[PDB]
Amino acid sequence: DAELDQLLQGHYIKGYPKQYTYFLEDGKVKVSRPEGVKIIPPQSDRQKIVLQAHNLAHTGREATLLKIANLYWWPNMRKDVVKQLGRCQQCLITNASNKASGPILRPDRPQKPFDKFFIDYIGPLPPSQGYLYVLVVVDGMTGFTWLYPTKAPSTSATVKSLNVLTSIAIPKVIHSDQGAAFTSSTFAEWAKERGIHLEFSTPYHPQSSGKVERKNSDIKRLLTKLLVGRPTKWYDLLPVVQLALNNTYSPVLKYTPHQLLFGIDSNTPFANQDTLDLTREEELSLLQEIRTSLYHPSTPPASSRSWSPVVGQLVQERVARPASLRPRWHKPSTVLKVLNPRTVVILDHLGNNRTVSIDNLKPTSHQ
Amino acid sequence: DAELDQLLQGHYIKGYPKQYTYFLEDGKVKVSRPEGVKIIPPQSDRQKIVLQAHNLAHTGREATLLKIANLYWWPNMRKDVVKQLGRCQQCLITNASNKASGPILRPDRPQKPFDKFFIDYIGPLPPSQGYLYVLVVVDGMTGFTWLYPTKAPSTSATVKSLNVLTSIAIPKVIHSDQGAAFTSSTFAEWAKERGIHLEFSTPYHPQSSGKVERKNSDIKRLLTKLLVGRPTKWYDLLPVVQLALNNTYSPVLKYTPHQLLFGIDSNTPFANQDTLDLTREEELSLLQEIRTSLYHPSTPPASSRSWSPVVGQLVQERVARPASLRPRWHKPSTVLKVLNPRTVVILDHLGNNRTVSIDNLKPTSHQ
Amino acid sequence: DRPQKPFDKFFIDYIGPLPPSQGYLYVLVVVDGMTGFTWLYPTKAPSTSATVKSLNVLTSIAIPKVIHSDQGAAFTSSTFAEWAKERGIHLEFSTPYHPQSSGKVERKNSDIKRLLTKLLVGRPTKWYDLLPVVQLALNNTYSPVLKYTPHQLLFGIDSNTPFANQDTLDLTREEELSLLQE
Amino acid sequence: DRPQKPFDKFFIDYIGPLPPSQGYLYVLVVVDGMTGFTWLYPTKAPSTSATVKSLNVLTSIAIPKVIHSDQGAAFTSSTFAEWAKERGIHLEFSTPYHPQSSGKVERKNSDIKRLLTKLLVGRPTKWYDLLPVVQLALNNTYSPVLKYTPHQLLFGIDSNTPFANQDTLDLTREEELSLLQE
DNA sequence: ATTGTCATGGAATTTCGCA
DNA sequence: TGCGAAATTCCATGACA
DNA sequence: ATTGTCATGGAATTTCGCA
DNA sequence: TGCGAAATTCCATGACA
Ligand SMILES: COC(=O)CNc1c(C(=O)NCc2ccc(F)cc2F)c(=O)n(O)c2nc(OC)ccc12
Ligand SMILES: COC(=O)CNc1c(C(=O)NCc2ccc(F)cc2F)c(=O)n(O)c2nc(OC)ccc12
Ligand SMILES: [Mg+2]
Ligand SMILES: [Mg+2]
Ligand SMILES: [Mg+2]
Ligand SMILES: [Mg+2]
Ligand SMILES: [Mg+2]
Ligand SMILES: [Mg+2]
Ligand SMILES: [Zn+2]
Ligand SMILES: [Zn+2]
Repeated sequence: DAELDQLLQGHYIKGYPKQYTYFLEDGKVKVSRPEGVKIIPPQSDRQKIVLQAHNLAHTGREATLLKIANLYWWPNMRKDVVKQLGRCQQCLITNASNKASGPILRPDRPQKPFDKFFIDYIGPLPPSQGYLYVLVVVDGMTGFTWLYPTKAPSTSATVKSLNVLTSIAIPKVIHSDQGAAFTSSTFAEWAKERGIHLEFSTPYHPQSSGKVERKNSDIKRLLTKLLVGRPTKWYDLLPVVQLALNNTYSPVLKYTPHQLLFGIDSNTPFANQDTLDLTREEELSLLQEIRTSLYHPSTPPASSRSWSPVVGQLVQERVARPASLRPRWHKPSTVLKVLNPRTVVILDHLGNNRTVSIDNLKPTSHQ
Repeated sequence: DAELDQLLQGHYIKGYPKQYTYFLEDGKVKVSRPEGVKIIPPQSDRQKIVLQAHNLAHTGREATLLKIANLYWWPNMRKDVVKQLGRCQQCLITNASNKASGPILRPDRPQKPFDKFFIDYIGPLPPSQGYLYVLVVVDGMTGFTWLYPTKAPSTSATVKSLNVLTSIAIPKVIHSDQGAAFTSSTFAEWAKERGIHLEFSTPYHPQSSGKVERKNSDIKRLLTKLLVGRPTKWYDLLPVVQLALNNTYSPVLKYTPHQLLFGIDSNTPFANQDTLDLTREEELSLLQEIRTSLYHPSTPPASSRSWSPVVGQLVQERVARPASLRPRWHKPSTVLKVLNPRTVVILDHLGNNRTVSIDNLKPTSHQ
Repeated sequence: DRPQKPFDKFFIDYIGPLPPSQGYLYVLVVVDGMTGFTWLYPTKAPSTSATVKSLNVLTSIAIPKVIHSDQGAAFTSSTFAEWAKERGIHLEFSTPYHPQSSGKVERKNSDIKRLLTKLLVGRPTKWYDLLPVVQLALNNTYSPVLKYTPHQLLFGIDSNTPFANQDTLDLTREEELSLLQE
Repeated sequence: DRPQKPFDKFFIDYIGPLPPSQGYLYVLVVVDGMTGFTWLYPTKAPSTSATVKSLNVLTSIAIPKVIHSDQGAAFTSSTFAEWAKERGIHLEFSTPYHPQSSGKVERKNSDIKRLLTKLLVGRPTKWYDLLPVVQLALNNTYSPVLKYTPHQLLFGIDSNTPFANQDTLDLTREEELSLLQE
């Protein structure tokens, strides 16, 4: 009000260009701008104006400004608009992101077989012999896969299946998603008893189990092909599919998972016989060099508008199962540590520490 | 067999390079190739070999060849491999495509208001006053939107809602997806009685209703924001949201849907007053030029490996609701007519004519 | 003075009581003063509740600066006053027993009453279904003064339902006899 | 002559009948002839049905060129013959009453019978749960002749469960007394 | 406290068979 | 030393609730 | 017989206020 | 005739079962 009073008499105030005629009409300070005559409201009223304009349809920067510009003008209007957008809790938790996640990591392939198992459940499937699910265990180095039909994605069926698997070898690390079968204390004790380290995906990020998920694709695809024009009796096919995929060439590797695991084909059809004149010790020597020379993909180029997490940044976690007409994002939280360019620890909306993938994060807009 | 007999004595046969020693061992014609000694099977046995190798895991080109190459060699092995892949019905209907759809069309914005309505249902939503669905009617030219709460996405609720809407004006064309509410004969008679042409999206292609679907996004987004920390009583908010969105600026157009429809804001907050000194006839003149100068997007660049439909091409329609462990694609069908680079008529798997979007088509591999 | 514009003034009034049609007895008539555009809302009573219920539909499409009406009880109530104040609508009343509006609006309301009468006869209880086609006819009637229909003046375009076949708007000799019996 | 390789020959035989453990009475022993790698499958009978059921699990991981066994009824049946023919497995039998296999395999089967005995005492009905840890021990036992464990020879890597603490494999004086009572 | 993956089939590129 | 063709590699595309 | 769309907020670009 | 800053435009991103 005092700021605008000095403007009417013609005195200069920083932010208000001097080349315009600021006059008074109907008790309101007005300016004759190119777009027309706009009302210059006192500083003390501008916050309420930006709020009334924003709250009509909770519009973003430009759609809110265009409303205000219809009636008002003042220095740096968008600055006051953006200030409100960053304080509007409903917009922060309901709006989508417009910045993509940084480019994916391609973690190093495990050096040896049994260094890391990836496990996951497929299902529910059509009932077959009373069974509904398939426990899928993929060795990370070799791609070699074990298939177990279960009646539930339960810890008890996981333990029963892995006790049979670990008859052959114990893995260093088992990786799974955060499903109930794998996060239970009963499963943790099972793994601790055998010296196995349990490694979990970040929540709601199946890419992290991509090794097994991708194999799930091949399993369902082969099952589908074998079941065409037949009732879906997939129980008796799991052994067939397991053998078939474990002996299937990966065109980019030029090897089957069986070969990466054993260094020699068994008595399967079209068994490779190149190492027939080598001894087993010479064969294993060639196997050790093959395992180390396998193709490894590199991180792809970042998309043009990607974001990478910074310690201290305000970020928002995606709501897991958002109800109808409910926000898709949690309230803002702070990045505590950056484990890698795609994984962070945040100070959760409940106050807890949470390790999340940035694919389930957006950076809070307007800082 | 006779072809291979002349090879053993050293006579040249086209396809078999002369610089190799073709010998006989254990009743099998063999060749000493760089990779090792391979068996050259007679022509009459090669089809069965390619089939046995392919059928292990129904592998594609390279993974099948790598199996055969373990034991056999013959001229142009991949040619025989690809020939089988194009005859394997299970692979054709189960495998994914590796060719993207051609770039999307950006159909011209309707010239006038009421030239084309786009309509669709939102729901089911949380019960509000007994209502579960929202009929959304978007005028194509203006974006101006009418909202009607219904208890079902039914024809009867559609007719009741549109009889109220058409009190203001009758549209030339109503566009909808192929939902039950809109494809019923009862709805067709309703539209024929009023001189309205019913235009339907291709099946299972919500992009075709993108005008309304995109507005559904704004409606749910605003409803969500208004309902934060409240029970989801959205019935009383539909009028509020309808008014709010119809008076919201589109930053790229610089106009609200209300303005594109009426050429002047009503007594809503922050009503634009630029045309206050013009007469209504001068105002409508400016409106007619605004409607014609609106921003129109252009077709984006095609992705590097896109396909475009050709009359006569073998293509496959995506299965609508594929059961578990069942193929995702129908048997091959022929393109009858290319309506536009993204829409075709095909000779359906049932023998009928079907108008489908190419987003629900893949070109049949291996011709 | 600023030229007249749509949404500058809405003229509202009740027509009724009419014969019951699907439970409705009255018609709330809303005419835009500049375009002559007409909205018809069927109500069950000439009450503030019914008026607010029907105007809430209309004011979710466009809000007038001024609503004009007579001193009818539904429009002079404190409830309807609070309703208008909440939407920034100024209420303007005509003098009691001196109903004045506008030549264009006066003639428009004549057309509405005469058009309703013409289709009330022969089916006095089926007018609720006919309100849509009545508004279309009213809003696509050529205006001799402005040389544009209300539709053209409101939307700046021609209409997909031009009404070149004008009703007689008078009762034929057979409709006068079947009306004197009702 | 081609060097010996894994999957060239599987030696199979039944151990039992044992005390019942969770409904199982026999153990089908499968030893790879080259690596000495051992698989143990609990069965309910030394039948062709039980043998096919257990070998179907194993042959979904790796198929041997040859299966060697004695003239036991389960292995000489026409059903088991058809089973082997369908998988391209050649069946090779030792002479009746002249059971011959291989020094490495003979010694391996000795270790299995002695290891089973050592853990049968004190808990003769809880061996079904112990079969996993028995196979691990067997397959990570250092081979004095090849100077590699069966695990190392089959996978070309060291194991995450090395068994440097070898059991006595003989019955202690207290285990001999508690066995003569059973 | 953790991280995408890889079969696929046209296209791009390299290698082969011959001179 | 270079050509046409076959063979191999490349890699975008899509799907693993 | 048909066809994606557009609010969003950082970034890129243009325009403004002043000289 | 050009600078710093504000204002406007651009546009990738994502979601509409
Ligand atoms: C974000 O996706 C989700 O909400 C997670 N959905 C699951 C998925 C899932 O979304 N799979 C689809 C999928 C999508 C992208 C991808 F890169 C891999 C993938 F498998 C899953 O595969 N598994 O195995 C799950 N297992 C669970 O254990 C209880 C729980 C959820 C999933
Ligand atoms: C391919 O997607 C589908 O299967 C279709 N799903 C619907 C969708 C649907 O998938 N919506 C999501 C969606 C996805 C992409 C897109 F570009 C727009 C869009 F709305 C829909 O919006 N409506 O309105 C439907 N209405 C129906 O009427 C009965 C039936 C289905 C849908
Ligand atoms: Mg899972
Ligand atoms: Mg999964
Ligand atoms: Mg729909
Ligand atoms: Mg929809
Ligand atoms: Mg009255
Ligand atoms: Mg025996
Ligand atoms: Zn907001
Ligand atoms: Zn196939």
